[PDB]
Amino acid sequence: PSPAVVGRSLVNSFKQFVSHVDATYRLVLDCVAAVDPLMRLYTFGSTVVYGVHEKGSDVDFVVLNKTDVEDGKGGDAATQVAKGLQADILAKLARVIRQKHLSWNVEEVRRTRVPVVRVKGGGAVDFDITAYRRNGVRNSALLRAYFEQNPPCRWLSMSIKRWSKQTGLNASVIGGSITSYGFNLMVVYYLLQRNHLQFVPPSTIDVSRVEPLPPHLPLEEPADEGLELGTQVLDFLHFFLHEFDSDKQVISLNRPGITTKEELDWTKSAEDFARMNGEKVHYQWCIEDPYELNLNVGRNVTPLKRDFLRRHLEKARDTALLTIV
Ligand SMILES: Nc1ncnc2c1ncn2[C@@H]1O[C@H](COP(=O)(O)OP(=O)(O)OP(=O)(O)O)[C@@H](O)[C@H]1O
Ligand SMILES: [Mg+2]
Ligand SMILES: [Mg+2]
Repeated sequence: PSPAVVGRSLVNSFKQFVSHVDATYRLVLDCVAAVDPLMRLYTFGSTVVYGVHEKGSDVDFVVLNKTDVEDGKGGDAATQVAKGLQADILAKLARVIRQKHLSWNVEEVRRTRVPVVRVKGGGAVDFDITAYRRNGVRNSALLRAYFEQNPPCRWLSMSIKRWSKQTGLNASVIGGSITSYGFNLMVVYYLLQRNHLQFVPPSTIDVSRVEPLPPHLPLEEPADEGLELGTQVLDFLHFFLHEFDSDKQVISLNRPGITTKEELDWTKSAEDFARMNGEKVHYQWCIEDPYELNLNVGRNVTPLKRDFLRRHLEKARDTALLTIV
């Protein structure tokens, strides 16, 4: 199918979408304050990246102390005491949330690299809360700043996120390998490679200068019937099938141009040595996190999952991202 054909199907799939977070922010701050009236609440993830809250997305929150915010560019400790501190505050908050909302499922999730409290309330009211960490707010502000440069590119990212959840590529599905955040990094990397975006050094993002709850950023339908959308989608798929060399290169926002696996030591010798979360890291599909030290966002992409990804990338061309029936 042509770009126009693809663009039409896609604009056609979001028509229901085009036809809010304040109060949830406040409900959560009611809980945070009950634990500690000096603790701040910051928002991040898709709500922040896009400036729009999608149906079927959660909200990401983090609790910060005043001194965490003032150290606006500090890194996050990856130590066992940092994690102990985060668990301790989150336990307390979790207990307050259950008190104040008897009907919510409040899960203290301990599977993970970062301690998290996952709350499902029923009114499709879904959110993750973490503590004492800037990196989530910084990476979302970074991505936001990129999409603020070229607002219509959010439709490419939004199209790629939905497709990834529908094909089982997205980590939110059983067998999935790459988070939504991972996909965003890929979209922006691609856009940078094609000059649809101007490079932003990750170090220039300062948490002491971000909004706890950033303003909404209007999203308008593609007015060209989606020609540019459809063109961007096919080019994105071509790029990641035929241009990006997954054997030699890293999807990275830390520098403009090419980052190699060799300069990071993201090699077969490193996999033998390299563990994370208590399991193997893979370096088959490499996505450098712009803030965390030595973190491959594609660490779960085994050779099999890398196979699955390529196949779905190939297949997405003919079906316009699963939109042609
Ligand atoms: N693979 C990963 N490695 C490290 N950090 C991650 C990873 N995936 C997500 N995160 C963190 O979680 C935050 C939110 O990520 P998430 O995958 O939920 O993306 P999202 O854009 O909020 O999309 P969704 O609509 O799926 O919620 C990110 O800012 C990032 O800090
Ligand atoms: Mg999210
Ligand atoms: Mg998530």
